[PDB]
Amino acid sequence: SCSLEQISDFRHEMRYQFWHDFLGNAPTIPPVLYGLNETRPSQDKDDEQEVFYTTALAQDQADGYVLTGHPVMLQGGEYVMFTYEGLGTGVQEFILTVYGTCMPMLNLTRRKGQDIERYYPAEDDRPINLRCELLIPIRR
DNA sequence: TGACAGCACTGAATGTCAAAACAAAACCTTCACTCGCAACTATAATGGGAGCTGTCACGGATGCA
DNA sequence: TGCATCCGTGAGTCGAGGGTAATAAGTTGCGAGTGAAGGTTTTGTTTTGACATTCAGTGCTGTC
Repeated sequence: SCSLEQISDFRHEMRYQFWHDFLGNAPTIPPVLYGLNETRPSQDKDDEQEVFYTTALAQDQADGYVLTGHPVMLQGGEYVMFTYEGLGTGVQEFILTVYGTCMPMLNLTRRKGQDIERYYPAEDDRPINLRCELLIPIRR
C-alpha cells in the first residue's frame, strides 16, 4: 500500500527475494520472468481496493521446481507486446509511461485480469539495460 | 529588437440551497422449533450409626453432685 | 470440696508437585425461550438548481 511513484519502488523486492530464495536451490537460471498485478475492489463502500502481486518461476527445461506457492494458469485473450529497453528503475517510468500515456494516447482499454509482466533475467557491477515486455490483458 | 511586466475580461469551474440513493448493522419485529417443567405408574415390601474417629498436653474452665 | 469434663491453644521463611471418584424410570403432555434470520429503520456517502467569485484564458498594454 504505497504511492504512485512507488508502483515499482516497492515492486523491486517482490521479485528479488522471491528469486534469490529459489536460486539458493536452483541448478539453472530461468530466463523468462512473469509478474502479475491485480485490482480487486471492496464490498462495504466501493472506494477501496487491495493488490496481491505474484511473481512466478517458469515451467521450463528443469522439471523439478520445489517452490512455495501455487500453480498459476496464465489468463487467455488479447494481449499487447510492450517490449522495452531499460533497467528495473527505468520500468518505473516505463510502467508510468505506458499507464499514464499509452492507455490514453493509444486510446485502449485494458481488461480485467492479471497484468502479465515479462522481464528478462538472462542478462543478470554495471547498470543493466534489460529488456522487458508488459503483456497487458487488453480489450480493444 | 524582443523580451518582460502588468492590465481587460470570459467562464469554466467553485461553494453554497436541496435530494438522491446505498449498504451500514442496528435495533426488532418475527415464527417454528428446541429445549425444559410437571404429573403418574397400583403384587409385594415397614427401623442408621457408614466409618469415621484411639490415647499429645499441660492448663483453666464451668457446672454439677 | 473436690471431682470429672470440655475448650483451646502449639517456630519463621522456603521448597516440590496437583486434583481425584458409587448410583438410580420411563411415557406423555406442553408451555417458553435460542433460534432460524425473515423483514424494516436509521445514519451516513452520492446527484442537481444556483451565482458568487477566481483564477484561467487570451490578448493587448505598456516597457527595458
